[PDB]
Amino acid sequence: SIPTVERSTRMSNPWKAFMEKYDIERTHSSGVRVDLGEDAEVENAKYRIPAGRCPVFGKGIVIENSDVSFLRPVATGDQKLKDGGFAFPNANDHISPMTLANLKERYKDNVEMMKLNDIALCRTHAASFVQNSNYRHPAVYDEKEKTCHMLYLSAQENMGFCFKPDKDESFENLVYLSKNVRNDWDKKCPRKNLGNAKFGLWVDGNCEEIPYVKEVEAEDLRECNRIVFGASASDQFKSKGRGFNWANFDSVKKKCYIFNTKPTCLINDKNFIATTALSHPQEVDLEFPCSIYKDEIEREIKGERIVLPRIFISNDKESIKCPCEPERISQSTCNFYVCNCVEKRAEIKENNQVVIKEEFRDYY
Repeated sequence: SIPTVERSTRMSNPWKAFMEKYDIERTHSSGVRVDLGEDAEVENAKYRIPAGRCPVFGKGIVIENSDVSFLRPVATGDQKLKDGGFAFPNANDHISPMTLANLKERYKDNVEMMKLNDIALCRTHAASFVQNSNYRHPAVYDEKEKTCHMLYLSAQENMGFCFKPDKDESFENLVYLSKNVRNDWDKKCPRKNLGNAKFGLWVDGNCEEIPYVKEVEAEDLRECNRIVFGASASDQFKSKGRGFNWANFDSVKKKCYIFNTKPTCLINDKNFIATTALSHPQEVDLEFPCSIYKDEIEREIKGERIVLPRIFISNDKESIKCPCEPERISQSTCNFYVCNCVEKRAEIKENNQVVIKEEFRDYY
């Protein structure tokens, strides 16, 4: 009979589906700055080759003391060595470079290949050239010129020839593509930076600051994005995508904060933009998913026994059923309120690990 309201003991995270694409270790799973994640036996010899499953936006190779773009064919037969780039040679063109039109005509009678997005079409094309080898060439797609370049050299860094991977304005429309990039990278992989947001850690019902980050000066989002790229998982020893892959850029204080633990939520903060090593150097989506908490609270609700979820933030402050006044979050563009005065069952300990508090370990 008696109608009741209580707080759930289930420890959830409403950000799980949204945040999967930012779990770089799981979704990309190889180096980002330098990706040599797979091994290949080219008949009797031994090679390392890019294996990452996500595209890397804006990445190119910088040839030290040179004016040749790495997108130029490799130096062919005779002719001065590295008077050229990294790309596939001459042949009779026919293979590389190839415009989107050219790729569309080549594969017009392929049903499945015709369904691919442009980046995925370029990727599929490059990875089709060898015969029982997993040695396949990486590609660079130029989104500006709508051109696919197969790369002949798969190495990315030779320093201390001489070259290194970087992100700069000249590479901004380039997408660097291992042979393993997901055809559905638009759903599974980072691209746009997230404005009005910073990365955080979900701690029993609210998204909290990551305590251990490295702070660096950065004038703008592009610089923050370049710095996190320089710091990110490097196979130059297989990283398996583990590294300083993520950064929060404070656009008011002009600081970049890089960290190496996957984020599990976002904090809504109007001063911040959240970026990764894989992400485009400039594109920003400003639309925070404001309804994320309210949707979860309302879904759990819809005499009665109401069990409220462990969600202590929302744009509907009464919905939380906070025992004190919820705090209005000044930096929120969603007008979030937070109930600080509730029992917490998890905490952040060193190395940014979220653990159940000692008091609560038995059960859980």
